Amino acid sequence: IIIATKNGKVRGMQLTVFGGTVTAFLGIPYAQPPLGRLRFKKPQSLTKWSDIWNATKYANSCCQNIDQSFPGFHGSEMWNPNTDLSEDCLYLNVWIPAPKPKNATVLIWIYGGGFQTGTSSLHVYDGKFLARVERVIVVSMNYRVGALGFLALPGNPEAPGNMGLFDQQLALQWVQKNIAAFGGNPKSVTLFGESAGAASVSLHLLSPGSHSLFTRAILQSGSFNAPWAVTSLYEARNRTLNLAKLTGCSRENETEIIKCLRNKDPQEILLNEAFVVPYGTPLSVNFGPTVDGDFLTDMPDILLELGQFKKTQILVGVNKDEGTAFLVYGAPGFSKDNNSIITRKEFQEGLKIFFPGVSEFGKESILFHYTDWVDDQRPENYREALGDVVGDYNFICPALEFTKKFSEWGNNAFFYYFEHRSSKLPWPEWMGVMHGYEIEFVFGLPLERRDQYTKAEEILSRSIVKRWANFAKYGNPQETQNQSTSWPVFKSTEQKYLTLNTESTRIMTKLRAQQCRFWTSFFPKV
Ligand SMILES: *[C@@H]1O[C@H](CO[C@@H]2O[C@@H](C)[C@@H](O)[C@@H](O)[C@@H]2O)[C@@H](O[C@@H]2O[C@H](CO)[C@@H](O)[C@H](O)[C@H]2NC(C)=O)[C@H](O)[C@H]1NC(C)=O
Ligand SMILES: *[C@@H]1O[C@H](CO[C@@H]2O[C@@H](C)[C@@H](O)[C@@H](O)[C@@H]2O)[C@@H](O)[C@H](O)[C@H]1NC(C)=O
Ligand SMILES: *[C@@H]1O[C@H](CO[C@@H]2O[C@@H](C)[C@@H](O)[C@@H](O)[C@@H]2O)[C@@H](O)[C@H](O)[C@H]1NC(C)=O
Ligand SMILES: *[C@@H]1O[C@H](CO[C@@H]2O[C@@H](C)[C@@H](O)[C@@H](O)[C@@H]2O)[C@@H](O)[C@H](O)[C@H]1NC(C)=O
Ligand SMILES: CN(CCC1CCCCCC1)Cc1c[nH]c2c(O)cccc12
Ligand SMILES: *[C@@H]1O[C@H](CO)[C@@H](O)[C@H](O)[C@H]1NC(C)=O
Ligand SMILES: *[C@@H]1O[C@H](CO)[C@@H](O)[C@H](O)[C@H]1NC(C)=O
Ligand SMILES: [Cl-]
Ligand SMILES: [Cl-]
Ligand SMILES: [Cl-]
Ligand SMILES: [Cl-]
Ligand SMILES: [Cl-]
Ligand SMILES: [Cl-]
Ligand SMILES: [Cl-]
Ligand code: NA
Repeated sequence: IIIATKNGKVRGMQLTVFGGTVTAFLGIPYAQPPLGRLRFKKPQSLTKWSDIWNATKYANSCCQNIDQSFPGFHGSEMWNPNTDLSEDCLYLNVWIPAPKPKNATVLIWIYGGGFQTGTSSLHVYDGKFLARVERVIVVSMNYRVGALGFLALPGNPEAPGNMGLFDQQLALQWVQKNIAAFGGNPKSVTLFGESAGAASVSLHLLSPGSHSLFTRAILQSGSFNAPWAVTSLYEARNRTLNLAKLTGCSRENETEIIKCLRNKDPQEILLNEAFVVPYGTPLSVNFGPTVDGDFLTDMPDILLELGQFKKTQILVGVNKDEGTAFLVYGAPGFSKDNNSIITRKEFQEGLKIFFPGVSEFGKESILFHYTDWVDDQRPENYREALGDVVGDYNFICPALEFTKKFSEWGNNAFFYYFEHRSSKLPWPEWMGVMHGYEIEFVFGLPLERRDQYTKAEEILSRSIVKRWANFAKYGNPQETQNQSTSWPVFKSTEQKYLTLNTESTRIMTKLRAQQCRFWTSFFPKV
């Protein structure tokens, strides 16, 4: 029940899972609380304690603005924090199998939320099923988000940027120093995340200071090269200065600005965070990762292209309808409560919402490539095209480009295309296989037979859980016992990928080849 860590004893709690037991340690602190003069700084290491820390409930989530677009609707509120918001939020969770393992592989989850939101205590990130079913140890941490985690005066140590990434890193360090006392193997750690968590995982592959802190990596619906994932140093500075203007903290001495922002209440910072972008999008990342010369020594496109990353195996994938969720957060004619048949004019309006800084020719070129169809009279033509535009540009084509570039340096990569819509999905049918709704299958919630998932969904989750655990333990995401389809390595020539669904997994080639030729070759020129 009690485990001695290098900073003090911690007490866990026993959970009953599927007729067995998991030991959960919820809310272990891993840094000094970043309060007062510590706000906006890199996380500081933690002073030893003498008593028994009680890790028996999720800790505070980090300060963040909540989605209030659909009050009372589980489809959006299931992503909102479920613990008190607080700056005192640098805590992590550990699920270990019972009986205690001897040298268990470790899975470390990094949640998404656009680097502005998210928390490890969400129900769909409960690691007790993975620890129980596959006997891995599951670790998850809270890391600072928004301005509090990513405000950047690049080069200034009072606000250097990338603080939430350093929070994540300090938790990986905690696993290296402490997980053996929990029965874990520090030499067998796989990071996984979804995104912004996936984008975070891909940047740990790029950061030399994280290379010794993990073994393998899983990227669900995200990578750093996605257009929403990294802020240029230019916007980063202009966004810091805008927040100072909005808070009345405009000073000349850039350090006096940060001091002024340290005496503001978190709410004042949070409510001003929204309007710092001039023209935002539903996918806007207001304060995100930047090139800081510390965590990220150069522009990450350059690092990827020139092979400057940890050589290891990766598992990468995307969902069939990544873009649809975002259409009801601003695109005209769209609504979760009707079938969202939009016209050509509404589609053109929609592009202006998702490509605010792009020229007319750039938007016309998107329209040209996505509006040549079979039957012109199909009324959902424009509705589906906009979803595909948003999904291809923001998720599928960057993930494929990341995987191609990464595998070109000799490493084994595995790519999946998730295409099962959960039977319990509270969002409407036109949105299909949405962004975020593979997570519950990865974490094995449909293994709980009391949860109104179908039988085929329990099977699919069981297969996915085994593949993910085999990738983490062995670098190879196979399900070897129940004669599953073999998952081939993704090569830059053949570009084979595996489809995940309840009616036969299939090997396919060259996902969205024609669309991604537009987004990766043409569109960055505009
Ligand atoms: C789908 O609904 C949208 C959103 O309208 C709101 O939600 C509905 C469920 C209903 O309660 C409406 O009364 C609400 O206003 C509709 O979008 C509106 O469309 C009209 C006419 O096209 C336009 O004047 C409004 O500005 C739109 N409002 C928006 C975009 O917020 C849309 O027409 C509906 N689609 C279908 C096929 O019925
Ligand atoms: C830390 O926890 C100690 C143990 O309390 C336990 O809690 C209940 C729910 C049962 O599980 C039972 O085993 C114990 O009573 C406390 O005695 C101690 O006060 C706690 N310390 C702090 C600071 O909360
Ligand atoms: C625990 O296991 C260690 C070896 O781990 C294995 O090798 C590394 C390189 C990874 O590929 C990982 O996935 C493997 O599981 C041993 O060196 C170590 O001595 C073991 N310690 C104990 C206490 O059993
Ligand atoms: C594999 O399947 C188990 C039950 O299926 C039965 O056993 C397999 C070996 C086949 O013979 C099949 O025809 C049988 O119906 C599940 O209990 C188990 O969880 C499955 N494992 C995975 C990893 O999916
Ligand atoms: C980015 N959206 C995420 C919501 C969905 C929920 C279900 C699918 C899976 C998770 C993502 C919300 C949002 C944050 N900021 C916004 C902004 O500025 C304008 C408009 C919208 C937003
Ligand atoms: C940030 O950029 C916008 C857009 O050009 C500009 O209007 C604004 O002045 C900039 N912020 C500052 C503090 O200059
Ligand atoms: C601003 O920061 C501190 C003030 O406490 C000090 O280094 C100095 O007065 C200022 N530095 C510059 C470069 O203006
Ligand atoms: Cl201060
Ligand atoms: Cl909950
Ligand atoms: Cl089994
Ligand atoms: Cl498809
Ligand atoms: Cl299956
Ligand atoms: Cl082919
Ligand atoms: Cl395709
Ligand atoms: Na397709």
